[PDB]
Amino acid sequence: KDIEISASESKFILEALRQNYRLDGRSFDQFRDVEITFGKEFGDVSVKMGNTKVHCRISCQIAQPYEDRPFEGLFVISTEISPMAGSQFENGNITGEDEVLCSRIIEKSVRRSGALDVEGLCIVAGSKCWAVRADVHFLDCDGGFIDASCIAVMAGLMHFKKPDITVHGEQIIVHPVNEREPVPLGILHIPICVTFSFFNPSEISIIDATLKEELLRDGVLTVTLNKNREVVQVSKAGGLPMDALTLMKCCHEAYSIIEKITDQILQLLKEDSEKRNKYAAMLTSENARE
Amino acid sequence: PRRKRLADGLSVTQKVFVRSRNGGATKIVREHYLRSDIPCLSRSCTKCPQIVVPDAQNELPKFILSDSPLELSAPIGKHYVVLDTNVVLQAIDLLENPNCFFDVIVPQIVLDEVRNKSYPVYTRLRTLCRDSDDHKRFIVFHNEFSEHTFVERLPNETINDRNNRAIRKTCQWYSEHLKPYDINVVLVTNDRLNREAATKEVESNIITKSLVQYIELLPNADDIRDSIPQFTFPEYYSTARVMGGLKNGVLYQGNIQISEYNFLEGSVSLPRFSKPVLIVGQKNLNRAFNGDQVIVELLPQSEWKAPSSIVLDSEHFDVNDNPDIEAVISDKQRRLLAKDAMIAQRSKKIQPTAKVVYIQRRSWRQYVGQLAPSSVDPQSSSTQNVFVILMDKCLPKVRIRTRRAAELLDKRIVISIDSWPTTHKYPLGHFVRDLGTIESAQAETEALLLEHDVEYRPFSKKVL
Amino acid sequence: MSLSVAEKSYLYDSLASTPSIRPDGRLPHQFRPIEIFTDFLPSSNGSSRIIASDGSECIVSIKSKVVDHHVENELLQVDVDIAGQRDDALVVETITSLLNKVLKSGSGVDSSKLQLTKKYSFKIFVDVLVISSHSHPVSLISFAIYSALNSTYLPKLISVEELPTFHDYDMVKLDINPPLVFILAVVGNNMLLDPAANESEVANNGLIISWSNGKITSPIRSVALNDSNVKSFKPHLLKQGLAMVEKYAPDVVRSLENL
Amino acid sequence: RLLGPAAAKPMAFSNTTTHSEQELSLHTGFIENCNGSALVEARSLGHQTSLITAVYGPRSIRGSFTSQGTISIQLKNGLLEKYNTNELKEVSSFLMGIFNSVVNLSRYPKSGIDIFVYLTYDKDLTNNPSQISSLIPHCITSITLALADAGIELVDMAGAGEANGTVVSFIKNGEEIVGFWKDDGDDEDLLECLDRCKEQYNRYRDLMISCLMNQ
Amino acid sequence: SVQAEIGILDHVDGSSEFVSQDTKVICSVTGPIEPKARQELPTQLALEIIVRPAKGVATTREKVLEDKLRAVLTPLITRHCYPRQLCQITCQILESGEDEAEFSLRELSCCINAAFLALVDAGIALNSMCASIPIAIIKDTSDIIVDPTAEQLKISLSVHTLALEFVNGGKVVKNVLLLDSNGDFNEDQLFSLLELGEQKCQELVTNIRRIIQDNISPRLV
Amino acid sequence: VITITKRNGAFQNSQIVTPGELVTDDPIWMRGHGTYFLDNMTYSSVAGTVSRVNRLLSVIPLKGRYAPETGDHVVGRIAEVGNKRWKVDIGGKQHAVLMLGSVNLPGGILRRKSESDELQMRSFLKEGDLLNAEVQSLFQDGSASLHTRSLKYGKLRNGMFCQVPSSLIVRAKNHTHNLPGNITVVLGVNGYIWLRKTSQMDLARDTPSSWQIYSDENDPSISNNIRQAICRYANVIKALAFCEIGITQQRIVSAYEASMVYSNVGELIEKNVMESIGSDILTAEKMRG
Amino acid sequence: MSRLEIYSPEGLRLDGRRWNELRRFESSINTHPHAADGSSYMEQGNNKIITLVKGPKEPRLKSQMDTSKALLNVSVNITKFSKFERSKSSHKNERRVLEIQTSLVRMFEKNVMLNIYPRTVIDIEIHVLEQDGGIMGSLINGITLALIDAGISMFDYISGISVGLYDTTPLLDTNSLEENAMSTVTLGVVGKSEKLSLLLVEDKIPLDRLENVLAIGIAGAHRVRDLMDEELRKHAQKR
RNA sequence: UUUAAAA
RNA sequence: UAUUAUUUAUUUUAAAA
Ligand SMILES: [Zn+2]
Repeated sequence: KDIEISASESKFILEALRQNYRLDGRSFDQFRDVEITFGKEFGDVSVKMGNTKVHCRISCQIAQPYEDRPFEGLFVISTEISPMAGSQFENGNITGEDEVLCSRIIEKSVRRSGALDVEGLCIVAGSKCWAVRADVHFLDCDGGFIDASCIAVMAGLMHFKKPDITVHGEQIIVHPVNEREPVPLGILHIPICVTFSFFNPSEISIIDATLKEELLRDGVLTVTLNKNREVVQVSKAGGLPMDALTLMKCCHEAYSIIEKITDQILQLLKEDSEKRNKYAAMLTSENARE
Repeated sequence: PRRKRLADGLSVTQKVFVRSRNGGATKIVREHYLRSDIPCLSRSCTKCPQIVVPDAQNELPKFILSDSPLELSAPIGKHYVVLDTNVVLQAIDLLENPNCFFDVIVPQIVLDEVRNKSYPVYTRLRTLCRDSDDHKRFIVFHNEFSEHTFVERLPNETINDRNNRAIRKTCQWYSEHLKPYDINVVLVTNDRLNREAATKEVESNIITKSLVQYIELLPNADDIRDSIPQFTFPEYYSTARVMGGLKNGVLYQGNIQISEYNFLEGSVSLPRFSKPVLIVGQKNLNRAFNGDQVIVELLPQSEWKAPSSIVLDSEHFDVNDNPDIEAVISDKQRRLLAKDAMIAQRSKKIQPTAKVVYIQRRSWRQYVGQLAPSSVDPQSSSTQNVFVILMDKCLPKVRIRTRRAAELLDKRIVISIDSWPTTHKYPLGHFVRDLGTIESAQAETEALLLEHDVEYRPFSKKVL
Repeated sequence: MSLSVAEKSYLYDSLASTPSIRPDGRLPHQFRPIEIFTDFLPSSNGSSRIIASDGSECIVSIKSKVVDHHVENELLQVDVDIAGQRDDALVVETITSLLNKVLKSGSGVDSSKLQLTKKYSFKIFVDVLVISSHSHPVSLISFAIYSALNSTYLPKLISVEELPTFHDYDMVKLDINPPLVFILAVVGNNMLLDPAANESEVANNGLIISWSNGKITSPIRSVALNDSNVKSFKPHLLKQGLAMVEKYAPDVVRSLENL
Repeated sequence: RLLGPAAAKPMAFSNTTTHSEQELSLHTGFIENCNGSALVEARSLGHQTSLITAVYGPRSIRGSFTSQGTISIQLKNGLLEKYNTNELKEVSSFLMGIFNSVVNLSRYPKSGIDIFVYLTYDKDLTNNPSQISSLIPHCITSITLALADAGIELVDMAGAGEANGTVVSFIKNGEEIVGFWKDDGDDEDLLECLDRCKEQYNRYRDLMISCLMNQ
Repeated sequence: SVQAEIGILDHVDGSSEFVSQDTKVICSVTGPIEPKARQELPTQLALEIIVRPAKGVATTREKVLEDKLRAVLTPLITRHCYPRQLCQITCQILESGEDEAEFSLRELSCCINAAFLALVDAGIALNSMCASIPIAIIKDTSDIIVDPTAEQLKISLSVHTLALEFVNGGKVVKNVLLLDSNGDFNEDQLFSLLELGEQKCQELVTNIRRIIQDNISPRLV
Repeated sequence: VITITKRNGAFQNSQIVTPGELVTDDPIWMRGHGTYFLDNMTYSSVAGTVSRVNRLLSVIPLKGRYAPETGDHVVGRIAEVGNKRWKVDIGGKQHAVLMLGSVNLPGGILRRKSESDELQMRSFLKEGDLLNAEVQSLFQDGSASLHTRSLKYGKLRNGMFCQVPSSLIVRAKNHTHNLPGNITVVLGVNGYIWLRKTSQMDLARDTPSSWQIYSDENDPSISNNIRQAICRYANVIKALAFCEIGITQQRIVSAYEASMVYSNVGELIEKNVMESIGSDILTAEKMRG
Repeated sequence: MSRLEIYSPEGLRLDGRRWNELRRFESSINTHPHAADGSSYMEQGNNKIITLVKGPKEPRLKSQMDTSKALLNVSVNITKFSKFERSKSSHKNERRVLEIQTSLVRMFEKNVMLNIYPRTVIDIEIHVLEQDGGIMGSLINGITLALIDAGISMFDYISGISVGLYDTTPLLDTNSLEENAMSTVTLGVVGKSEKLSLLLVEDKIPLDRLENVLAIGIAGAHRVRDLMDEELRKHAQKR
C-alpha cells in the first residue's frame, strides 16, 4: 500500500542532481509556477503549482472565545488527505505526520504569528467571537503539500468575507449576506511557506521538490517569510545536520520567491474583485465633490 | 528558606507567593537569582569596577553618581539620596526640577512598586536615569538581586513591612559601601513608622528625613519650598426599587447630556424644573455615557452645586493612572479641583443636582479614538492594558487589552465598550478595527463618518 | 516476567501449606521495604513519590481550586494515569472509580477540614502517575496519596458575602485523615498481606480493604488477582483477612505518619 | 444529526413547585442475535430496576492458544439513571472476578465469552434528596440466567443480595463466598450483612431455576 | 446545460469533474488495486465509496450520501470480473450549490454523475450508463422543475433525486437506479415527475455521451 | 512491620570517554564495540572506559545488557512457538532462536502428516516454559542460537526462579553447582538462576531420548524444610547482587551460613542486612586470603 | 507575576540572570534502574522531566519490526500539574504533542546508530512533571542523557537550548514569563560542532536578527553539553 | 441636544 | 528439519562443491 521506487530510478534522479538536472527542468532554487483560482462563494480558492492541486474553503461562525484571551477570535484548520491525491494515503488517517505538520505550520503562520487579525474577530468580549475555519482538500499530490496549502489558506483568508455586524448599545445584529455585503477579514502580513529538500552524494538543496524527489530526500527544511523581511516560522528536525550559513542562504533564496508570490496573490485578488464587481462604479456612495 | 550556590558569585533561591484573583487562589513559584556583580554606580567607588560585566552589546556599565556630591550642613555633608515609593509618586514633579535633586539612588523594590501603581510615573523616573548628565544623576540599584542587600521575609511579616525593611537594608549597605569615600546616604521617606524602625537598627545607623525636612536643609530651600506637594461606584438600584421610586416621586427618568467642555459635569432635563438638573462628580455620574437614558435621584440642597467653570477631558485628568485599576495624585489637579471649589461656594447660580442610580438604555456604539502613549510599552509583544482617548471629549478613557499596542500606536482605531462594573474605575472595551495613521486624509474622514453613524458604504446590488 | 506451569504448581503447594513458604520467605504480615519522597513539586500544593521493592514507582500531585460547594458535589477528585495504558482502559477506570470512593468528600475524607466561607470551600485535585507497576497498584497508590496529603499546604484564608481573599505568603497545612488501602491475597486457606508479583499470580482470590480513622471503612472489594485460579473462599477467610488488617494497620500508620 | 445545539441546557426540575418484600419478575430466551438471553425486573420501595443481559459465546478466537476460556463482561447505560462510565467498568471487573470462579473455563479452550448487560431502566422514587449497590445482585442473577440459556457450563448457581450497600455473592447454598462488595454502610456490622444477603441469595437461587425449567 | 471534464487528476486511474448550477464535485477512481483484509471479496470487486463535504469534516450526513451513492454504482459495475480486488471511488464536493443544513440532493446528483464519468475514465467494466438529476416542486404553483436552483429549493414542497440506467445508445431506460424523494407528494405527482425525469435524464446521457466521446476519442487510435 | 525510608525536600537523594569525543588519531587500530571510524580517526559512541587488547581498540560502556557468545550455559524462557523454531528469552537485545533440529525430540522425529510443525511443538514446549541450553552459534546481528542436544540440558522444574545482572556472574569451569541442604544452583551466565532441589542426574554426574524431561509434573513430595532453604538462597543471592558482588560458589554458601543469625528469612530483604552480609564476605575473604 | 522589566539597562533580567547566563542545570543518571534501561531526571530551572529509555528489545508485535535498523518511539506525557493552573485535556492540545514527538524521533533517529541494533525497538517514555519555559530544549537534554545511560551508541551529543530575542537583545534559556513576551528559538546542536539537528522558530523574528541569534544559540548549547558531559564523568568515576 | 437657503 | 522453511511469506546463517 506504499510507493515502490526502483534502484535504477533512485540512482538516476540522484546522479541527475549531481549534474544540476531536475526531471521537470527547473533550477535548484526555482519554485513551481503557482496558479490561483477563485470559486463562486467567498473563501473558495484552488491552487495549482505543477501537478500539485489543492483546494481551500474558508468559513466562520459565532463561537465562545478562550477564557485566557476573551478579546481574540478563534482559527481552526484541518488538512485531512483522501485517497484522491494518491492511493498511498489512507482515508481517516487524521493523526498522520504529514497532516499534523501541515496544520501546525499554517496555524503558526496564520494565527500565532499575527497574520490573521484575531482581535478584529472579537464581537462581545468573553462570550461572542468569530471562529474563522480553513478547510484544505489535497486533490493531487505531487509534493509541496504544505507549500501549496499555505498559499491556498492565505489566498482564501484574503478572499473570504464575514457577515456584517452593527453595534446598537448592548444589542448586536448580524446582517444576512443577502442584505448587506459581507466584510473582509483583517490580514496584517502574508506568510508564504517554502520547503527545502536536501541530498548528499557537498550537499545539494532543491526548492519545492516533486513527489519523486521527495521520496529520495535525505532531509527537509521549511521556512516561512513575509514581504516585511520577517521570519514567520522555521521547522527543521533531523535529517542532514545543517549550520547557520546554509539556513540563511535558504532564507534569502526563499525571500525572493515569497516576495513574487505575494505580489501575485495581491494581483490575482484585484483581478477577481473587479470581475465580480462590474457595476461597482455606479453604486459608489462616498464620492468626490468639485 | 532555600538557597543554592552556582557559578562564580551566582546563587538562586525560590520565590513563592499566593495570588488572589476573582476569589480564586494560585500558588506561584518563581526563580530568584542572587548575584554579587551589581555595582553601586558611584564614581567614587574603587571596589565595584573590578566586578562589573558588560551587557549583551559588550559595553561596560558607566558609573553615574558624582564623586563630589552636594555638601550639606554637618553631619550630613556630602550625601546621596535614596527614595521610597511614596515620595516618587507624590513629588515626581519636584524630582524633575533642575534645582533640587542631583545624585539620587532609586532601589529596585521602589521602582517595581512605582511601575505597579503608575506606569507613566515609572517611565518618567527611568527617563531621569537614562538622561543623567552634569546637573542630574539618577541610578537604579537592583537591591532585590544583590546578594548583599536582598532580605528574606520574616514570619507573619506584612508585605509592606518587608519592602520597607528592604529599603533600609539598601541604605545600610550603601552607607557602609561608601564609608571609604566619606559620603553619607540620606533616606527620604514620608513613612514615619519606617524611620523609627531605622533608629532601632543600631547595627548600621543611617540618616532618615522626610520630604519637608530634606528640602529645608538644601541651600536653595527658600526657592523650592513653594513647590512641595502635600472610590467604588454605588451599585445600581434593583429593578423593583426603581419602579417604586419612579411611582412614588422619588426617582426621575431622563437622558444625560455631558457638558461641552467638562466630561465630569452632566445635566439631565426634567419636566419639573426649567433648568436642567446637574450631575457633578464621578460617583454621581455612576459609569454613565453621554446619551444614555438614566434614572436620577435628587440630592439635598446641602449638596447642590453651581455649573462648573473649569475645562476637563479624559486626556487631561488622572494622567498617572493604570488602565487595570480596580477595587497617586497630581499637583496640577489639586490646584485645579480646589480652584473650582471656590466658585461653587460664592456663586448664586446654584441649581438642583442629582445622582445616577440606574442605567435604562446604553447609548454605546462603535467609538473612534487613539491609544494613550503614556500607557503603551513600545517594545512589548505581550498582552497589556492600555488607555484609549476617544474623539468625543464628553466621554472618558476606555481600557482595552491588546497585544498590538506598539503597532496600533499613532493609529486611529475603532473600539466598542463591553462592560463597566462597580469595581473597575474605567470601562472595559475591545479593539475591532484599524482605520489608518493619525492625520491621514483617508483615515480621518472615515473616522469622522464612523463617529456620526454616516453610511458611506456603497449602495446595495438590489438597487441595480 | 511470566511464570511456567511447572513453577506455578511449586508456589501454590508451598504457599497453601500450613507453614506459608513465601518466595522471599517473609511472614504473612511483613511488608517490603519502601522509599517515600515528599515535597518536590513547588507548583503543587502537595507531592510525593513512592518506590516499591519490585521497581514499582508512583508519583502524586495535589492541586487546589476555590469552588462553591453548594454547586460542586465532590470536593476531592482522583485522576489516575498508568504509563503504557490508555486513559479509557479498564485497569485504569477501575482504580480511578475505586480511589474516588476511598477519598470521597464526606465519607473517607470529611469535607469540613477543607471548607472556607459558608459559601466556598477548597477542591482537592489528586493526580496519580504510575511510572512502573508489576501487580495491582491500588495499595501502593494509597500510600502515596497518604504521604502527599499529610504534606499538603493550602493558602490561608483572609476573613455581607463577597469573594474570598487569601494571604500572600502564609499558608495553612492540610490536616485531613487520609484513608489507607490494603491488598490481601488468599492462597488456599492462608491469608497473605502485601502480595508480591509472583505471589499474586497463583492466588485463589484477592481482597481490598480500606482503613481510615483508625478503623476499617468503606469501600471493600474482593477482586480477582488472576483469571486462571479463581476460587471461591470460605467466609471464615474473609473474616480472618478482615481481622488481620486490624492487627497490623496501626503499625503501618505509625510508620507512615512520621513525616 | 446528533448531540444537538451546544448552547442548550438540560431541563431542571425544582423540589419546591407543587409539594419485607422485593418484587421480582424473570424471563429468558428472547434475543435471536445472542445464544442466551435474560430479563430480570425488581421493584421494591421507591426504586424500580429492569435490566437486560445477552451472552454472545463461546466465540472461537482465531490464532489463540489459551488453555481455558476468557470471560468479557461489559455494563452499558440505558435510558434512566445514568451512572458514570468509570463505576460501570468497576462493577464489570468485579463481576468478571465472580464468573471466572463459576463458569467452567477449562471446557472452552481457545475461545472467549462476551457478556452484555444493559441497565435499560433504573427507576428511583425517593421523596426528597453508592446507588449502584442495589443493582449488583440483580445483575449477577441476570448473567447466570443468560449463561445457562446459552448452554454454557456453570459450576453451581450464583446469586447475591444487598444489605445497606453491602453486596455479597454466595455459592453452594451459601457455603462459600464468590464476591464481596460494600459501599458506604456503617462499622462493626458484618454478621448481619452476611445473614441478610444469604437469605436473599436463597430467594434468588431457586427463583432462577423456576423460569429456567418452564417455558 | 452542464459542464464536465475528464482525466484531470494525475495520481489516480480515473478522474472527473461535474458541474451543475453552482454545485461542483471532483471525483477520482483507482482500481483494480490490492484490497485490505477487511475489504476483499472472494468472487467480485469491492468498492470503497468516500464523499467529503466542502466545509468541515465528514459528518453522518455524508455517510448516508455514501450509502446512496454506493447503491447506484454497485449494480452499474461488473464486479464479478474483478475477484479479490478493490476500487476506490472518492468524491470531493468543491461547492455545495445548496444549503447544506437543509438539502443534499444537488450534491448527491452531482456525485453520481461525477463517479460515473470517473469510472469511465478509469476503465472499469460497466454494465450500462447512468444519469442523475434533481427534481423539486414549488409550493404556490405546484409545478415540477428539473435541476432547480438553490433559491427554488427553499420554496419547494418536496425534493427528488432521480438516477436512471440507460442502455442501447442512451434511449432504452433499463431500470431506475435511485429515486430519493422527501417532502409532500402523492401518487399522481410521483409518476408526473418520473415521466418528466425520464426524458430529462435521456438528454443528459445524450450530452454525457458527447462529453466523454470528445475526450476519449483523441486518446485512442 | 514496615521499613519506610523517608526523604523530604527534593525529588531524590584508565581513560573515560563520552560519545562524540576522540579516542585516538592513529589509523593503525582495529575498532571494536563502542567505537566508530570517521575520517581516518577514531571516535567513541558510548560512555565508558577505553580498552586496548593487541590491536583491538574498543570502549566498554558502564550499563549494558547481556552479550551472548558461543558456548554459554544460559537459562531462558520460551516466548513463542514459531515456524520450525522457538523464541527463548535469554535477556539480550533480541530473542534467541532454538531451531527444531537442535533439541532432543520426544519420539526422536516428528510424527507426520497430521498437524503442522508449530502445533506439535506446543504439546511439550509451550509459551512461558523455563529451560536451559547452550549457545551453539551466533547470527550476524548478534542473536544467539541455542541447542538442547544433551541430557545435561533440559526443562527446569522442582524449583524457583530468580534473576541477577549478567555482569555479576563470575566465570568458572562448572556452570551448575551442588549446594548443602540438598539444593542445586544453576548459575546461568546470562543472569538467569534456577534454584531447585537436587535431582538424580546433577547429583550423580557432577560428583564423580524420551519426553520425561519435557514433563511439567513437579516432584510429588518435597520436604517443607527444603523449600524454606530455597528462599534463603534466593534472598542471599539477591543480596549479593544488591551489593554489586560477583556471585561464585563459595560466596553463596558463605552468605547462606552468615544468614543463620537472622533466623527466619523475613528480615533478609532490608537494605541494612543486605549491605552487612555483603560486607561480611568482601572483608573476611579478600582481606584474609 | 506582574508588569516587569524584561532586560533592564543594567543588563539584568526579570529573574536576576544576565543575557548569557543559563538557568540552574541539575541532571541525574540512573534514576530508575528497576523500571528502564536508561534513566535521566532532567531538572533545568523549574523544568522537571523524567526520561525513560526501554531498549533495545524485541517488539511486542512483529508489525513494527525493521530487518535493517531499530525503531525509535518517543512518547511525551505532559502531566496535568506541569503548570500552575491544572490544565484540562484539550483536543487541540494533542496536535502540539504529536509535532514535538515526531520532531524528537526524526532528530535522534539520525544521531543514534540504529543499524547496530536490527530487528529491535527503542521506546522513549517521557514524563514532564513541571514546565517553566524552554521545555522543548530540556526534552532534548533528557533524551540524550537517558540514551547514554542505556548504552545506546550515538555519534555525538545533542544539546537543547532555547534563545529569545527582545527588541535587539538576545537572551539565553528563556523561562515561561520571557516566552510570553518575546520570540523564541529552540536549537538542537550536535556536540561541539556548529551543526544543527533541530531548529524551531515559532514566532516572528527579523531576518537580519536571525543570524546573530543562531550564533549565540549554538554557543550556549555547547555550555549545555559541558554540563551534561561533566555529570557523566562524575557518575562514572564514583562508580 | 445650531434658524434658513442652495450644495 | 537453517544445504531446513515461511505464499501475497517476520528467516533473523542459501555460503562452498
Ligand atoms: Zn561600589
